Amino acid sequence: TCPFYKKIPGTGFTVDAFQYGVVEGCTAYFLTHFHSDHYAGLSKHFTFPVYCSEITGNLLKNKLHVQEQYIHPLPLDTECIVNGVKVVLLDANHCPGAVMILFYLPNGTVILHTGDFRADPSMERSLLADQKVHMLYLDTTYCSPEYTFPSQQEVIRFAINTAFEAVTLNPHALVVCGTYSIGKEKVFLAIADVLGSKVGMSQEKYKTLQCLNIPEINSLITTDMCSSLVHLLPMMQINFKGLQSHLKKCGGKYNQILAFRPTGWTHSNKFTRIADVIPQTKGNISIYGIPYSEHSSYLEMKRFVQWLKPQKIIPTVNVGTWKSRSTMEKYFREWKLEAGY
Ligand code: NI
Repeated sequence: TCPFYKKIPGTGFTVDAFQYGVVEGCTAYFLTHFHSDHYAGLSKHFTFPVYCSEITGNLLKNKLHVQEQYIHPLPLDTECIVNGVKVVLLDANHCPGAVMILFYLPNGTVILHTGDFRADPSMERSLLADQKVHMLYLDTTYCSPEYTFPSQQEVIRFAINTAFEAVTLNPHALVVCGTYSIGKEKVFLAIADVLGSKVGMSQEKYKTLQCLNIPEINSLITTDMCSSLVHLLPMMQINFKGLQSHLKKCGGKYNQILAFRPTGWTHSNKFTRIADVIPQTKGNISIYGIPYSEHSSYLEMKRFVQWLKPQKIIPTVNVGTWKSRSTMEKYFREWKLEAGY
């Protein structure tokens, strides 16, 4: 049974609700992005209309095999009518293809569903500038003040400098980057660009990247592992055992691995600056955990919400405990009293 925070009142619409079977009254199923917790349930046998971005629709067709007749891609930043209701898709600053959805209800209420997002001041000059929002369905993944992390640009500066230094000292070092979903592609693309290399990967990962409309992608990636000195591997293999095993396979081409694990937040964020990050090392293998987030920090979230001034907030993450729900409600009330809405 579909929970309330996935239903859009006054419509036949749901958001990210494919794991509940046929939802009573649903005439259109929106999908915000191609992450498994949100697409859970979609397959080639699905026969209801799915509304999404172009990039998400490429992934549904090629990776999940959803038939073409049920995929409805919409352009961004464009007023569209769906089943008699005006909607707009906005860039969510999350992974490739990720959107927020603005719903203009027949009764005059305006609803914003963020999907998953990383709030940015540039969102204050989108189509959100133009009118009032009554209800906000909010990605509250990091809604607590302990959740701090640097800008994505600082994190990429750290990774590029770390990789370029290591490989210039040792031309026989290999760089490896972990992945388990779409998102965070700038980590491996920026490192391969500074090293003058394509990124090597499995056929399955190549296929996924080929769905993402990245400019000049054919110049940037390859399935020929041997020609490349930046390899992608599944996140589970990013440990001393998995990496040892990988170095064996390269036929004595390399004598050192430097590996990156992009995580979300970890408690080593509470004491250490990005500049001061050190790896875990065993012999000729070193592993860096780097805090590259595609979700809002607490401060970015608070700024967005204080600017938007919604009348009501419905959290979409951390909703399963009374303690989480109570904590989040307290911060919403602080924010509202501080800003005066
Ligand atoms: Ni996500």
